[PDB]
Amino acid sequence: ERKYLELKSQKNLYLARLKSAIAAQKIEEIAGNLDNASASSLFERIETK
Amino acid sequence: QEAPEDLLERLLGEMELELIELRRALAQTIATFKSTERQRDAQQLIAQRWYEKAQAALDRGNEQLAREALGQRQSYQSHTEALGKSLGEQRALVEQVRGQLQKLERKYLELKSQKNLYLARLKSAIAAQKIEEIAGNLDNASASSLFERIETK
Amino acid sequence: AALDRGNEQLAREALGQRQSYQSHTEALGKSLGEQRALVEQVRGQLQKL
Amino acid sequence: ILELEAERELLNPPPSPLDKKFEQWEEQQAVEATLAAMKARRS
Amino acid sequence: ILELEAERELLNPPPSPLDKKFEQWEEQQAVEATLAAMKARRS
Repeated sequence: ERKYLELKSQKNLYLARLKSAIAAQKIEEIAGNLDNASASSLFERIETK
Repeated sequence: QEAPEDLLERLLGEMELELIELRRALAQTIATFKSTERQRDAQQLIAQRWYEKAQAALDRGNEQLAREALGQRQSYQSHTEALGKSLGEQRALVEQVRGQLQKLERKYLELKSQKNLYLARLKSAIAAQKIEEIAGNLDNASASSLFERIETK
Repeated sequence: AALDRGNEQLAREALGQRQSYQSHTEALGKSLGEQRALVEQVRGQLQKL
Repeated sequence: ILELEAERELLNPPPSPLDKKFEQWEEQQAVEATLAAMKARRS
Repeated sequence: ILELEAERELLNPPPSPLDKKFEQWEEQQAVEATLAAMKARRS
């Protein structure tokens, strides 16, 4: 019983980290789509026109 | 594909979803350590009351009894040291990620800030092209200008 | 008031807190000056048009 | 209880320790400087 | 975790050690030079 509660205790902490990572990947992956990349960034299309 | 300008507003729309999704994930992280922190306080309090007994245990010459009580305390101490060290480590996790969100939110608003400024420029350009493209149709061109047709007749 | 009465140590952090806002001040301040050229030039266009 | 109180920390960040010493440091003068004028005022 | 954090390193290269010493070196003056004016300002 002492071990299980400790095992269940850590479960959420790494679930929280897991949700942080997906929130870290999906936030910046789209971020570079605008202008942060050298090429293919949609921002340069505006200047092209 | 859809109009790129429409995607700009729509794209930042999902950006907002992640920020709130990120925020909730943070809070859950913040929620747990206090639960662990409170749990530590209870155990050391359980250790303290054993010390309170240890104060009275060996008093009046019953040293033998106090030995077991401290032997009972070390078990709770082991939890105290293990959990105590873990809590200190968890502090680095929460502190570092909060700075991230602070960095991300500062960046996003600046990103959204510029969006309109270049949208305005974009609308200026189309207003610059469509205004003069038709302008030359009348007389400004050397040939094919409809103005010369009047003189021809 | 920070460094007044001999608490120079405290004032150092406060200025360290100010530089972060200054960085925004310089970056945004320079951008605003640039944006003035954009608006002024386009207004003359409309006047010409 | 721990779930919701955490959200208060998020939407409403608490005063930092740097500012915490302000309303104690400048207040230690907002009390001393204020009472200094009052102390001198009577005399 | 290690999979995704690596991609952040790619799309967003981190500050170089050469620039890292800048916001500490020029900041050591952005603090000293700034406080130098403040230090001289009071006196």
